[PDB]
This record gives sequence, structure tokens and C-alpha cells, in this order.
Amino acid sequence: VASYDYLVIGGGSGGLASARRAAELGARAAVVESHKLGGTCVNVGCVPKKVMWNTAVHSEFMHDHADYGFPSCEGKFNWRVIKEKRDAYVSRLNAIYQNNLTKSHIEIIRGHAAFTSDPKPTIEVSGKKYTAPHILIATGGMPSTPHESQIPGASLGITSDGFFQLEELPGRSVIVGAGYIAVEMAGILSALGSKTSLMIRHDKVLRSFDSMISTNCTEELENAGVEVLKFSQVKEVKKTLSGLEVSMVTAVPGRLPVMTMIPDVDCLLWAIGRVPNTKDLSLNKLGIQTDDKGHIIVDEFQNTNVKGIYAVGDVCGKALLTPVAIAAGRKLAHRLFEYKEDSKLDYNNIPTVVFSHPPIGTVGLTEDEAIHKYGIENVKTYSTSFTPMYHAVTKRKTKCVMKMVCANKEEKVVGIHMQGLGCDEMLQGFAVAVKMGATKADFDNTVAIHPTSSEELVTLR
Amino acid sequence: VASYDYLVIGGGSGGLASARRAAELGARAAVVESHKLGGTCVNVGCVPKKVMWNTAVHSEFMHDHADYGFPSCEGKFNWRVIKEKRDAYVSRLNAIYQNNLTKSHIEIIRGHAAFTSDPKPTIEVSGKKYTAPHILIATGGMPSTPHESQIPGASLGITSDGFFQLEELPGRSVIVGAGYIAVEMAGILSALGSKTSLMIRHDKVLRSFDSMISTNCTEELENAGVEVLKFSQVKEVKKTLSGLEVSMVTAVPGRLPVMTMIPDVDCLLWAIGRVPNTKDLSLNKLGIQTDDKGHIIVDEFQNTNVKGIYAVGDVCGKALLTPVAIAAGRKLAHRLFEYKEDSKLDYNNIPTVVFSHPPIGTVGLTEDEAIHKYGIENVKTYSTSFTPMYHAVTKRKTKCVMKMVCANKEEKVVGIHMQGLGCDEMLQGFAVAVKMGATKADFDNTVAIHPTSSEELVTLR
Ligand SMILES: Cc1cc2nc3c(=O)[nH]c(=O)nc-3n(C[C@H](O)[C@H](O)[C@H](O)COP(=O)(O)OP(=O)(O)OC[C@H]3O[C@@H](n4cnc5c(N)ncnc54)[C@H](O)[C@@H]3O)c2cc1C
Ligand SMILES: Cc1cc2nc3c(=O)[nH]c(=O)nc-3n(C[C@H](O)[C@H](O)[C@H](O)COP(=O)(O)OP(=O)(O)OC[C@H]3O[C@@H](n4cnc5c(N)ncnc54)[C@H](O)[C@@H]3O)c2cc1C
Ligand SMILES: NC(=O)C1=CN([C@@H]2O[C@H](COP(=O)(O)OP(=O)(O)OC[C@H]3O[C@@H](n4cnc5c(N)ncnc54)[C@H](OP(=O)(O)O)[C@@H]3O)[C@@H](O)[C@H]2O)C=CC1
Ligand SMILES: NC(=O)C1=CN([C@@H]2O[C@H](COP(=O)(O)OP(=O)(O)OC[C@H]3O[C@@H](n4cnc5c(N)ncnc54)[C@H](OP(=O)(O)O)[C@@H]3O)[C@@H](O)[C@H]2O)C=CC1
Repeated sequence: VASYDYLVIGGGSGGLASARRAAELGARAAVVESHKLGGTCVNVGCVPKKVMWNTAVHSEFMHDHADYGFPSCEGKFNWRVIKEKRDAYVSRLNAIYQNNLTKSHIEIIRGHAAFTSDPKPTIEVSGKKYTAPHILIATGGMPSTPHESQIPGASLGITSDGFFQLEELPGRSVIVGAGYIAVEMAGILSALGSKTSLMIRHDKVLRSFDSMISTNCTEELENAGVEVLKFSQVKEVKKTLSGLEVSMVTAVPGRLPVMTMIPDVDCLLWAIGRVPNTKDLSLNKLGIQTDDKGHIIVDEFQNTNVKGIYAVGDVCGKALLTPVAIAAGRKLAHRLFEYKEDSKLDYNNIPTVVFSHPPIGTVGLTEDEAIHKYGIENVKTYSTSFTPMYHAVTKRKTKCVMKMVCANKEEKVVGIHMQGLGCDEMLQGFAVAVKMGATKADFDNTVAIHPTSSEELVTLR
Repeated sequence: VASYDYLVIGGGSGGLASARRAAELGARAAVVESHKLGGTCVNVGCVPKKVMWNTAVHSEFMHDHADYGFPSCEGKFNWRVIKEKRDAYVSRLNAIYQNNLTKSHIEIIRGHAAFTSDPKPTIEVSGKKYTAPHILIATGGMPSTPHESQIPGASLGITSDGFFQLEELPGRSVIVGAGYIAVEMAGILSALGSKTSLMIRHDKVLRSFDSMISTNCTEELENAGVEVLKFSQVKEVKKTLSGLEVSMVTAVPGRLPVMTMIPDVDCLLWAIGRVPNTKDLSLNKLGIQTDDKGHIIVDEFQNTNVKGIYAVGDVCGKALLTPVAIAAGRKLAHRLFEYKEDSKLDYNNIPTVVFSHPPIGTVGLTEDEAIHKYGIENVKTYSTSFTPMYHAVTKRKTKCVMKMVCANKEEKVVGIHMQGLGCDEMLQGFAVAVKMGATKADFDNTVAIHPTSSEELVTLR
């Protein structure tokens, strides 16, 4: 049995960030990875999604070209061109990630790890055993898909993994779900020319976001040509002569339910959540606790129920974002190898951007969460809605909406929510201010930058 | 003589903001304006410049269209199209500004104001007299141009005012100066297809900015096809058969000076600073102090040397930016009509964006200013330079550079400087954090947003 100071199972965002910081602190560390270094972020997530988002953004600016004084463009998009370049960039990052590990003197162990039944926690990979006093599980997640028993033909649909294998633009797309991936993917496909429907169980997308965002985002999808099918769910999927036929039930409250078939569908995309990757770890051999979905249960320091075993990232099922996995991983390394007993990630005030069109930025509490926490007499909100001056000269319009949620007599800024051109790059600095405990006076006494969209946040009344 | 509570001379950014807030507090207020409401910002400054900047940005994205999978566009720009739409938008804002005053019950007095020799401060407009216990001078500035005695033919050149009257794209442009307007205008003209030279007295533009910015911006202009003529100055300008001929002297240190003529110039643009608009006010009749350039001297509360007379904005010659004029104007109104004796604008940590390509954002101290203030053993800087992932798939590249200047053991963040895609909308929230006295720990303990350019500011090492 080979002993290390730190053994990390999974070479994605959280595992790599933790292993790298531990190694800097002198730990002899090893990372086990069964597939590609960089994990979801690099291979089938953040990075290739952002490339496609930039592509979809080009398409929108193509629409405004004539408005801005140029000749209009015909613009038949070639999916194969950008796909090849996107894959090449992913390959470059895979190589960079490997180099980063080698330079940090971290051993890479290739294969699938599972725990053994040995007294002290030990893993096996390809018949060889490894142990350490500290073992991090950072195995991430995978897309959730319906069971064929519940939805016949569900396996004819793809997930976000399959989206990145597509080699041509689907003519007709149906996306099912109402969260991050559904919104981003519908925006990409629609902007690039697919006839796109988004099928959602209720009346709005992103229902866990502030109501102003959920409402505005649903409107913006419609305005961009996405057909939003409300109160609708898939009943069955059949392979026909010319693509898939999707049977759906629409059940609007106060009406009779109605069944419709959607013919000639080229791509059906399930975007209904993620499930943790823990089934094949043999967690039961050590009695590591999981919830009913398979997430590893941790305390505020990322400890599992077993001494010397930790978990970070998507596998724990909380705030499923690349930078959260990285920050939790790094804080854990400082606790273990720098002996900072109080080193942990604060899960409050995590900012997030949804790469819709226009993009959404949010940090902190929604108006409803604030009312629940502080009481309705203690919450004040300020908001504005305007058309960005980019569109002063265009026939196409998008809106910018911004809301600030303040609490108590001082009007501490407890939440900021916005959607609009530029909001993807606008949010980070406001999130620092929110984290520091800014009040509305702190915003108001900062001098504006003009003419920008961002200055509206410091001049709310 | 008609008496008011508050009389504001000039209906630009500072005067309008002050008059509006005073009126909200109950003051009976009047604004005197000789030309168009909205002043420089609306008519010949911020707003029409931003429209042209958005146009120049479209041109850049046209260049990357084929890289992103679309067919390339020929793209002969039509200047007349965007000019007409830009003027129409300006007209809309003029009407909105007028309505805003009427709704606030502020009287508009049309004409040119001058002080009279009356005991108590009194103005005259078109032969009628007005007085108030509080009179704000907010008359702004105008472009500086060389004297014909110093540069023969200088009057053949135009200024930024003239730029907004152009009805066609000049084929060949020479811009003289090395500050904000020179950089922005050269970027606009060059992106839209003019053969553009920028003539500067030293080796870099924006020399009062942090050295990392001055260096990077000069490089980016060159990379974008602007010819930067260093150590060069105009000696004479002559009208020829086919445009202007510009005689210049280039005097590189350590070399012999050399004279060159630039033939066939269509547009020569003087962008060499601004001068205050005070000559025709009859300031001498009350002994209001000015400096040698004509700026009205004020104290930290915007008081002139004469009781009951104040000045804000570009006329005072300090931090010549629209939001500074607005903030100083509003703070003054609260001091006078809400009796907040301590109400004043803090001129430290004012943020600014230069709309170059890519845009620049800066707030706080440059590295040199920090070293001077705190001492060299007390200043630490962190910086990064990277190619934004927008360009991962393009043949054209721009850079993103970011620098954080920290002071003392706590590493208080005393300056942030950056240039790069998106930096125009990124800066405002970091400026709030800087204003609140953030340390580098405050940045580092904010969770990043991925994938963005803005997250690099919270992950510097
Ligand atoms: C389509 C999509 C787009 C997204 N876009 C964004 C975004 O824009 N911004 C953002 O912040 N987040 C985004 N996310 C979420 C983000 O990608 C994840 O939160 C983050 O990647 C999780 O990092 P992790 O370290 O927990 O897991 P992963 O990165 O998934 O790493 C887990 C690694 O463990 C390996 N592994 C699993 N089991 C074993 C085994 N037993 N033995 C050895 N190796 C194993 C896997 O191969 C994988 O490489 C997106 C997610 C998706 C799917
Ligand atoms: C090309 C250019 C681009 C710029 N871009 C930006 C930018 O992007 N962002 C930014 O923050 N700043 C920018 N600025 C600077 C900004 O426009 C000025 O700082 C701001 O407009 C000054 O406001 P003010 O109230 O001091 O003066 P002004 O807006 O100039 O108002 C002065 C008003 O007084 C009137 N007036 C003068 N004398 C009299 C008289 N005696 N009687 C009656 N009325 C009189 C004038 O007609 C004018 O309307 C730009 C400036 C220029 C020239
Ligand atoms: N930009 C970014 O940072 C991105 C981050 N991510 C991360 O990955 C996570 C997972 O993404 P995603 O897959 O979109 O999951 P989400 O959990 O964000 O959303 C899925 C939504 O789909 C709806 N849904 C759930 N079950 C079904 C079903 N059986 N049939 C139809 N609809 C269903 C639910 O909404 P409803 O109740 O309203 O029906 C649910 O909230 C995200 O939450 C995020 O943390 C992913 C993509 C981009
Ligand atoms: N985005 C924004 O907020 C904008 C704001 N503004 C505001 O308006 C102000 C004035 O703009 P601008 O006119 O560019 O003035 P600036 O003062 O910003 O810059 C002019 C520069 O030109 C050079 N210069 C000065 N005299 C001469 C001369 N005789 N011959 C050749 N070069 C000369 C000097 O630099 P050097 O010593 O290196 O030669 C000088 O610093 C700005 O400072 C800014 O406050 C203006 C435009 C955009």
C-alpha cells in the first residue's frame, strides 16, 4: 500500500484546486482521475458552454449590423467550424491542466477509484492500493435523465453531455427543464437558428431566483423567439421516419389537460438537474453518509461522518458552481496543511451568472428570502428597468432590469439581482461590496461611471 | 429684479443635477442656459461619443464573424446612417431634459448670463435682472485650440465639437494630443475605416495613468492599425488642392530633429485639453477668483471667494467628468437647502473609464502615486495579463491587463487599473469596494464568477 499525505479522488475543479494548494503547503499529494483532467468545467461545462455563448452573441450582433450603418449579412451559421475550434481549445486546456499538476509535483493516478473494506480508509485503483491520513472525495456529478419506465422513449433524448458531441445544428429542438442549463441551451440553440421550444412544468423559468428575474427571463426568451411551453410535461417519445415525435400533456390550472404531439424533432434535450457521482465508490464499505439522492453529507468544514475523509464540490449537492468547488477545496487544504482550524467557505453571498441573452447576475437574498429572514417591515427594495443605450439606434430591443434588496434601518445590501447587456462582467465587484457588508449609503456615495449600465446601481432612488 | 432661492448659470450636467435636487428640497430655482439643455454630456460629449463607440465595436465584431462560423461581411460603413440616428437620439434627450425641469417646477431662463456691478450678486440676461442668495456657476468648458500665431493654419483643424458635425467618414485623419479624447477618437475613426495617425509629444498616451495602462494602451492602438507618431508636434498646416498638408517635427531624444509633411489629410483633430467657459461672465465685477487658465477657484465645499456664489463641474478644472459634476451639484444642494453643513464630494477614489478598444477602467492611486504617499517598502502590487477567452477561437487578439495596488500591512486596496474586453462595465462595483476601504483579503474571500474576465481580480496572487 502506497501512502500519501493527501489523496484526492477526482480531477475536476474542486479536486485539482485542493491538491494544488496542499502541495504548495508541502503535502505529498496524488489525484485519481478516470477520464479527463479538468472535469466538468473544462470538458462538458463552463468552458465549451462559454465558447458557444460567445458564438450565440455574435449571431445577435449580426442582427443589428444594418442598424449600425453596415451592410446586412445573410449569415448561414456553420456549426462544424466552431465545434472543431471549441474541441481544440478544450484539448489545449487539458494539456495545461496536466502540466500544472506535474509542475506542482502531484502524482496523477489514472483509473476509477473505489474504497476497500480495510480498517483505515484505503482506496483501490486498477488492483493497486493507496492510503492517506486525509482523503478528499471530489467526484462531481452527471446529468439526470428520466427512467424509461416513467417516460417511454426517454433514452432517445440527450443531455448536456450529448450537446457537446453534436456535429451539426439541429433544425428543430425541444429542451425540457426550467433551470440553468435549460435556459442557457435554449438561448444558444435559438440564436444560432434552431426552431426551439422550451418545455417547463410551471409558468416561469428559474423559479428559485428573485421573482423579478424569473419573470423577466421568461419574457426575454419569448422575445428572442424561444417557444415557451408552460405547464407542460413529456409523456412519451417515439422515433419516427423523420426524427422524434414528442407527446406532451399541458395542464394549465383552471383548465382541462390537453395532449399534443410535437413532430419532426431533431434534438430533445433533458435539462432537469444533476445527480452525484457516488454509486461506484463503495461508500457503504466505510459507512460514509449520503442523502437519498446519493450526495455525500458534510459539515461546515467539509468533513464527512468518517474521520480523515472529506468531500467538496458537486458531489455534496450544495451551490453547484466551479468557483465554489475551488474555494471549498482551497479552504480545506489550508485547514489540513496549514493548521488553520477556522478555515472554511462561507456559503452565504455566493454570486452566480446565468449565461442567458441578456445574461443574469445575482448575489445574496431574493426579496422573498429577505422578507422571511428580517420581516416585511424591515425590507426595502429599489429597482429600475430601462433599455440600454446600445439599443437606442436598433430595431431589436432587450431590457435591463436591476433590483437591490436592503434590510434594517441602515439598509444593508442583502441582495442584488439583474439581467441585461454586460451584467456578466458587472457583478463581481458588487459581490465584493456585498460580502463586506455594504449599505445603500456606501453605493450611493460612490461616484458613477458614465455612460454605462453599471452606474444605475449606484444611483437608485 | 426677480429673486429666486437658487439661480444656476448653465444647464449642463452639474447645473441641472443641482437645480433638480434643490427644487426637491423646496427651493424656488431657475436655470439659465444659452444653448441646449444637457450641456456637453448630451450634445457633444458622453452620449454621442458612446453611440459612435458602439458603432466602432460593431466594426470589430464584423472582423471576427468568419472566425465564429459565419460568412464574412464586406462591410462598407455608411457614416450618414448612424449620424442621423445619433442626432435624433440627442434630440430625444434634449426633450426629456426639458420635461424633467418643467416637472420639477424649475424656471428655464434662455440666454447668456453675465454678472452686473450691483452690490449684492445679481445677473443680467437679455437686459433683465435676476438675483438669489445662492448662485451656482456651472458653465463648463470648451475645446482648447492652438493660436494661429503659434501654429499657422491651426484654424483649419477641428475639435471634438466639429467631430460631431462631420457628415461623412474622413478618408485620412490626423489626431493631435495624448489624452482621453485623442485616444477615444482615434479608436473610433480607425475602427470605422479612416487611415488614422495619432500625433503625440512623448512616447506614450495617457501619461497621467498608471504606467501599465499608458504602455498597454499605446501598444493596443498600434495593434489596431492606428499610426502613433511619437515625439512629434505640428509646425504648420496648409490647405492644398486635395485637403490639408500637415508639417510636423519629430524630435526623438538622442536624435536630430526631422521635419516631415503629411499630405492629403481630410480631417485634422485638435484634442489637446479644455478651457473653462468664464471669459464672458464679468467675474471681475465681483472679484471672483480664477487661476491663470480661467478656472473658478473653489474650496472643498464648492464655495468661491465670494459669499453666496458657488461653482461646480468643468469650470473649476478638477476631475472633468459628468458624474463628478452631478455628485458635486447634488451635495451642494443638500448643504444649502437641507442644512447638512458637512455635505461635500470626496474627490478621492473617483472611477473613470476611457472608451478605447478595449476600454480602460481605473480607480484610485497609480503605482507611483502610492509609492509617493506610503513609501516604497509599504506598497505591494499584484497584476496579471491574459488573452480573454472570447479570442480563443479568433485570429485577431486583444489583451486584458489588470493591476491592483495595495498599501500597508493589511494591503488596503488603494488603486485598480485595467484594460480589456468588458472593463467598461466591470469597474463600478469594484469602485464601491475601494471606497469602502477594502483590503486584498476582502477581494480574495469573495467567491469568483466563472468563466468571466472579472473573476481574475479576486484571484490575484
Ligand atoms: C452544462 C454545464 C455548464 C456549466 N456552466 C457553469 C458556469 O458557467 N459557471 C460555473 O460556475 N459552473 C458551471 N457549471 C457547474 C460546474 O461545472 C460544476 O459545478 C463544477 O465543474 C464541479 O466541479 P467538481 O470538482 O465538483 O466536479 P467535476 O469537475 O465534475 O470533477 C469530478 C471529476 O471526478 C472524476 N471521477 C468521478 N468518479 C471518479 C472515480 N471514482 N475515480 C476517479 N475519478 C472519478 C470525473 O471524471 C471528473 O473528472 C456548469 C455545469 C454544466 C454541466
Ligand atoms: C468629447 C467629450 C467626451 C466626453 N465623454 C465623457 C464620458 O464618456 N464620461 C464622462 O464622465 N465624461 C465625459 N466627458 C466630460 C463631460 O462631458 C463633462 O465633464 C461634463 O459634461 C461637464 O458638465 P458641466 O455641468 O460642468 O458642463 P456642461 O455640461 O458643459 O454645461 C455647461 C452649460 O453651461 C452653458 N453656459 C455656458 N456659459 C453660459 C452663460 N454664461 N449663460 C448661460 N449658459 C451658459 C453651456 O451652454 C452648457 O450647456 C466628455 C467630454 C467631451 C468634450
Ligand atoms: N452559468 C452557470 O453557473 C451554470 C451552472 N450550472 C450548475 O449546474 C446545475 C444543474 O443544472 P440544471 O440541470 O439546469 O438543473 P437545475 O437544478 O438548475 O434546474 C432544473 C430545473 O428543471 C425543472 N425540473 C426538475 N425535474 C424536472 C422534470 N422531471 N421534468 C421537467 N422539469 C424538471 C425544475 O424546475 P421547475 O420546478 O420550475 O420545473 C428544476 O429546478 C445548476 O443548478 C448550476 O448549479 C449549470 C449550467 C450553467
Ligand atoms: N471617457 C471619458 O470619461 C472622457 C472624459 N473626458 C474629459 O474631458 C477632458 C479633456 O479631454 P482631452 O481634450 O483629451 O484632454 P486631456 O487633458 O485628457 O489630454 C490632453 C493631452 O494632450 C497632450 N497635449 C496638451 N497640450 C498639447 C499640445 N499643445 N500639443 C500636443 N499635445 C498636447 C497632453 O499630453 P502629453 O503631455 O502626453 O503630450 C495632454 O495631457 C478629459 O481629461 C476628461 O476629464 C473627455 C473625453 C472622454
